[PDB]
Amino acid sequence: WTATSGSCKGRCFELQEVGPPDCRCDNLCKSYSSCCHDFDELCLKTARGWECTKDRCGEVRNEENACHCSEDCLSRGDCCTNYQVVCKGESHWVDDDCEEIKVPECPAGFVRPPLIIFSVDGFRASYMKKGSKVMPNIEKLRSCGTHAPYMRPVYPTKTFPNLYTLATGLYPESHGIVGNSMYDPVFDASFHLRGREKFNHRWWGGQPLWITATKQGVRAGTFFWSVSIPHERRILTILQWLSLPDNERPSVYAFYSEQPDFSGHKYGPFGPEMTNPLREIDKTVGQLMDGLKQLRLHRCVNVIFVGDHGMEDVTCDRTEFLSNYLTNVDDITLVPGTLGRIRAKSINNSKYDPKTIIAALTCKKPDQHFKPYMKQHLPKRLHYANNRRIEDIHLLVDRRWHVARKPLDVYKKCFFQGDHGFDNKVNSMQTVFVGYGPTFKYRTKVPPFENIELYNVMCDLLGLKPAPNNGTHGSLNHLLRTNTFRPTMPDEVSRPNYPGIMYLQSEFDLGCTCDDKVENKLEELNKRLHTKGSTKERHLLYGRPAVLYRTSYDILYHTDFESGYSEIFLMPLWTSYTISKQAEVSSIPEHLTNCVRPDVRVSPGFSQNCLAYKNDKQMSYGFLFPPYLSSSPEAKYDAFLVTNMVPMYPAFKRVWAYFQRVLVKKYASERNGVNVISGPIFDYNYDGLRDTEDEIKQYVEGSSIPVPTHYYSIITSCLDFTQPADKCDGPLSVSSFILPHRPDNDESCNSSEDESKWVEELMKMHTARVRDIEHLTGLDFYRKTSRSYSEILTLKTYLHTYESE
Ligand SMILES: *[C@@H]1O[C@H](CO)[C@@H](O[C@@H]2O[C@H](CO)[C@@H](O[C@@H]3O[C@H](CO[C@H]4O[C@H](CO)[C@@H](O)[C@H](O[C@H]5O[C@H](CO)[C@@H](O)[C@H](O)[C@@H]5O[C@H]5O[C@H](CO)[C@@H](O)[C@H](O)[C@@H]5O)[C@@H]4O)[C@@H](O)[C@H](O[C@H]4O[C@H](CO)[C@@H](O)[C@H](O)[C@@H]4O[C@H]4O[C@H](CO)[C@@H](O)[C@H](O)[C@@H]4O)[C@@H]3O)[C@H](O)[C@H]2NC(C)=O)[C@H](O)[C@H]1NC(C)=O
Ligand SMILES: NS(=O)(=O)C1CCN(C(=O)N2CC3=C(CN(C(=O)c4cc(OCC5CCOCC5)nc(C5CC5)c4)C3)C2)CC1
Ligand SMILES: [Ca+2]
Ligand SMILES: [Ca+2]
Ligand SMILES: [Cl-]
Ligand SMILES: [K+]
Ligand code: NA
Ligand SMILES: [Zn+2]
Repeated sequence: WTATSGSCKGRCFELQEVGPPDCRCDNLCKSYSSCCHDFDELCLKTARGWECTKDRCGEVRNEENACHCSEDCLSRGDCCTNYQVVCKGESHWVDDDCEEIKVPECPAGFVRPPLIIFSVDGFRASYMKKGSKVMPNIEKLRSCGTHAPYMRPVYPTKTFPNLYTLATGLYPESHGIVGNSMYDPVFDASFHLRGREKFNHRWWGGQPLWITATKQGVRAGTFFWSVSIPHERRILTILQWLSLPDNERPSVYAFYSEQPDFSGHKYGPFGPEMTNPLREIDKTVGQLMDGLKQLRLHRCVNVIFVGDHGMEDVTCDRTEFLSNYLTNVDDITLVPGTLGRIRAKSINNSKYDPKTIIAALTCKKPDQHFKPYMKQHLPKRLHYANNRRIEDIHLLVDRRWHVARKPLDVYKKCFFQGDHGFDNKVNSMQTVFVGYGPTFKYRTKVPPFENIELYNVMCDLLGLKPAPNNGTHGSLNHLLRTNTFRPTMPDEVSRPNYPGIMYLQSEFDLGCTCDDKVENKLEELNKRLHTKGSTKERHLLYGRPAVLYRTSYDILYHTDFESGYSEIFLMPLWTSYTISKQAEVSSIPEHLTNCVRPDVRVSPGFSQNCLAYKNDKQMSYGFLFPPYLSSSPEAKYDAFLVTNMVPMYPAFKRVWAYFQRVLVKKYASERNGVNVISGPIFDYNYDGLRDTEDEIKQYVEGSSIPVPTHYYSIITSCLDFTQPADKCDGPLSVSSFILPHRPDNDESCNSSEDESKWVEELMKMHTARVRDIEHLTGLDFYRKTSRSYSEILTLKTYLHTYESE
């Protein structure tokens, strides 16, 4: 109920939302059917439009007008945005040369530069170049401010997940808005685009910027605008709020445009019909900037121009139907479109089986335009699993396609030519970032970054302490002239032991053998030296990783590699080695095929054993430092130490062997050497975070050897590839992966072929940030470089994406 008989007189676009049954006058009242009777008349005036003409200059104030051109309008804060241009001989903001904003130039009583966030739905990254002739205001902000060539959204690349990620710094799995449509089985309630359930607060986790601001005494403009409030009025309302007295005036504002998404869905991302919506957004930007210029705020306010996601060409004829794969198509509920989420139609159906649904959707047609995954097997870079609202069964749909249950869903609902939601590394999904103002840099290009990082920066721009989030605070310091956040490296929690030779061969009863019984003072001191770390500078280039949790581990040195060996997990947490451009690849000699050797520095009790692998008919083993890259015959024996062995499914050893035998050398040749750090990951509860021992669900049969869910590698080299990886004087270049450790290669439809036809494609799909590995391992990398810590944080958030330009 709403008693709509109250009045909006003197309350238009009030900042504090009044509670039912009282009638509302705020920018959302329309969306709740709660505005007072007179809200349109008083608060949504339209008379005479949005622009001053010559003939209105100096007019007698008429309060019916949408905006004013009378002499008192600047003091009332309600001139039309072009008033000064038309009536006072001023130039439009866009026509002014750009001049560096070295310090905030604010009117008296402004405590801090305000922040205005201007968000554009569906604004694909390539619009900045392809539309540049029709967006002069936006192009000025872009070239005069700080810009990225694109900004990576979160998955799924849908509207509400991305806008709420922008607001919170959180992955959708953590904030809870995991799609535009959701079912929460605990609530037993459904969230949709249409309707009232979406306003209930329980969907929305984390702490969005407007709450963070409010808790720390920074006032926030209401961020949300009912769809029928036209853009011109939104801008006028922001500018009016900016003329409030100091104690009432917000410090942070938001404007949201439904365009160009709205037209993009209808016409495709580059339809001829898209030029006008881009023009109209630019004109809105021009209004805001002219309006700030009038208020003398144009060299005071920080403006962010940001998109939620891009737009791809998609038509109804490019739809895959589940009825063409599943027999039981009426026993499921599909969340459809540019991703798929599947669950049982009825919780009372005990004949529901995810495994048979997955098998029926796996590599069934030669051109199949989607791939099924149990959510835990999705690429970890998507961070799309740890929420009860994300269904176990997921379909990653190819760009340009849709998935639907049955053909009738597509015509009893062609219409549309554009859509989004695909994998967040897809080029068409990338979106935009521009920062302009005193706090941002002047005429600065920055590398692409993820939208999860922006919450921290928005907090920095307002002097707020961010709530805990998925950004890496400091990784975007290079966007800012001032207000940088100066983080320190986390403290190492566990120090390593440095064991020497402590055990005789015969103390081990591991069931292993090796043909290594073959015998020199010249080289005897040399091998001693190598076991004490004489080559450690070559193989550990960026310092040892810091262990950020309480555990027992040993540093083990070798000629060709160094490791941090966990006495709790019975395997290395990390293994570090450098392969130069000139390194040679060799075979595993015939006599050493099954060689595994006790490590006389590590007790039998803290060692794996070969017997467990012999008896576990499913599980085999591999090595972290590859025997193929041994520097000499003698050094190769180090690679068969029991302390370098890790459990691997035979199916996964095909992937791993190819990586180690072929790809490491290829990367070293291409990048002028590489440093590799590899290791295991345990994430059985798929939360993105290092498992403790008591979370491990699988061991090598009959043993306490835990089975990794994933294996990682971090591959680092010199950005200036004229310098070799191991003598690099400047910035670094990195690529990394987190490969799922799976007992089959069902994910790779061409896995019956030679590894050269499918392994690298798998690896590319599972590309990762160093930061993703940090979360999953509790390790902290790049502790000892010559580079600034903020640059290193930037490096750690880098994602090598493998898309063309
Ligand atoms: C990305 O960044 C985010 C933010 O930093 C990271 O997420 C955090 O990670 C922490 C570790 O996983 C997690 O900490 C736990 O919080 C428990 C209480 O949390 C509530 O309070 C906070 C503060 O306001 C709030 O933010 C939480 O909000 C969640 O839940 C509501 C719904 O209830 C959602 O609306 C909201 O979106 C959010 O959901 C997300 O997180 C929850 C987990 O909280 C997931 O289940 C959801 O799927 C979704 O992803 C909460 O309202 C706290 O009680 C925990 O303590 C347990 O663990 C400690 C270990 O120190 C143990 O010693 C204790 O005994 C205790 O265990 C007891 O409870 C167990 C669970 O029932 C039980 O089994 C035991 O036997 C014990 O009885 C713990 O500290 C933190 O909440 C989230 N924060 C957010 C916002 O998600 C995220 O990790 C980052 N991602 C990556 C990849 O880095
Ligand atoms: N879903 S779809 O098919 O693509 C299509 C459906 C039709 N769609 C459509 O008509 N609309 C969608 C829509 C509106 C109005 N909205 C908001 O006002 C809003 C702005 C906003 O800002 C956050 C800022 C944070 C800082 O960083 C900047 C952002 N957060 C939200 C929610 C996340 C809380 C909403 C969202 C209308 C447009 C989208
Ligand atoms: Ca959107
Ligand atoms: Ca975990
Ligand atoms: Cl969705
Ligand atoms: K075995
Ligand atoms: Na296969
Ligand atoms: Zn859309």
